[PDB]
Amino acid sequence: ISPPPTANLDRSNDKVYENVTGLVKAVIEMSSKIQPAPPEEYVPMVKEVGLALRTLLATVDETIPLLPASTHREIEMAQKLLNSDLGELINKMKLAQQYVMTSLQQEYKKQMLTAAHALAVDAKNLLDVIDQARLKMLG
Amino acid sequence: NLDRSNDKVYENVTGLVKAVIEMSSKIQPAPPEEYVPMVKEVGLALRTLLATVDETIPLLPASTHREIEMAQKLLNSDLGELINKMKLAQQYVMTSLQQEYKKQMLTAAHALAVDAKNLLDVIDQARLKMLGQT
Amino acid sequence: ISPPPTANLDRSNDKVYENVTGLVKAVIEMSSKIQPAPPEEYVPMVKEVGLALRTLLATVDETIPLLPASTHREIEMAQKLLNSDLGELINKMKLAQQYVMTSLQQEYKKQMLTAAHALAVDAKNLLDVIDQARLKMLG
Amino acid sequence: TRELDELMASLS
Amino acid sequence: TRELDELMASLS
Amino acid sequence: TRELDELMASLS
Repeated sequence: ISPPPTANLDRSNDKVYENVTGLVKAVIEMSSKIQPAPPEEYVPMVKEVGLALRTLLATVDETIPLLPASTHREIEMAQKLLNSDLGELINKMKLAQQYVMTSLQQEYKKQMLTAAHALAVDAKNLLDVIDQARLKMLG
Repeated sequence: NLDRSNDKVYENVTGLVKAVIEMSSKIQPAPPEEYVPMVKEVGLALRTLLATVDETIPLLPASTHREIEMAQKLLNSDLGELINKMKLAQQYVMTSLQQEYKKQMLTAAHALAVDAKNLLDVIDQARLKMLGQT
Repeated sequence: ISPPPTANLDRSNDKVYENVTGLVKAVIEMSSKIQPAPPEEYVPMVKEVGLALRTLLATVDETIPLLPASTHREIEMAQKLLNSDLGELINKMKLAQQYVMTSLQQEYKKQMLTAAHALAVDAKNLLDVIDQARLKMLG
Repeated sequence: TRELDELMASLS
Repeated sequence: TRELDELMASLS
Repeated sequence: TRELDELMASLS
């Protein structure tokens, strides 16, 4: 567990913060509507999660430059970690699709939830790293 | 506060200021054969700086973009005024007007440096707004 | 959560019980080993759990014929679940291989462990379904 | 992001 | 087992 | 900028 985002950084100009929020909300949305949802519904719910993550990654890309070169590696790693978390969510989603009409629809739906939850938690860990980085840069 | 370890903008501004400085401490005893190359360096340093700033703009708040673009314009202007005086200086080499022309040269070059420093200041403030300072 | 396998069935000749035990065990061999070892050593440690599951699946295939018709569905479903659990495990391996001597290498290993524990909890669930299946056929 | 878009193209 | 061998072949 | 200020100072 990590502490709430540091309070020593202004967040009105933080697009990383904003996109992490946007991503965690897309995850919260999907996991609140998923139990009774059919493939027509939850496939777009995951699409939205992906869009959210893509935006996030793009933004991180355009941030690394303003950050100490010594931090670019941990951030580049955090980014690859998220791409795979999305990868696992899509895997499980496809399985859920495949097994609609069967007992496994609900099992794989639980797995999508787990995947999505990992992605949200990791998006927040990315934020904590990038924040650690901004503070080194601000000295 | 800011870490300059890999601040190319800060590195180029420093280089432009050092160019304006070597030109200035060397101008009075110098012939046009020695000071034209000197202004040519100032120009290469300025071109290098503006290139860097051009690539940095995209990473800064659009709300800051125009103040930066103005500072950028101002600099090209100063090189303009500096190049001008340099030519006058060349024209009047060996004349009673040679000194007043190098003096205006120093004034143009100095202004260039002051204006590069202010650009560094504008750009630093835009990085602080991004990095999220309190 | 299920209660201990039912006592009301003789395990002397239960190859499913043996094969599940085998799979659970091959998983534990990777679960308690792997942390140390590099890719020249877990790539097979997986190939193992993969071979032990091939066997279990093979035996369940020879056992289904015999049970009530009605119950073949939950059991086929329980088997498909195990397949995808192995798929998870392999995806986490292929990744930890692509990220050797990194901060990520240790991550995709914790995920390998995760994915393998899943395979084990499910193998025990497979067994549970089939026991309900045999009990049905007996009463 | 090209591999990420192989994914983003998978949901159509 | 054909889908399981797709898997067993992945490990080479 | 303290070193760049040694410079800015050289021109007065």
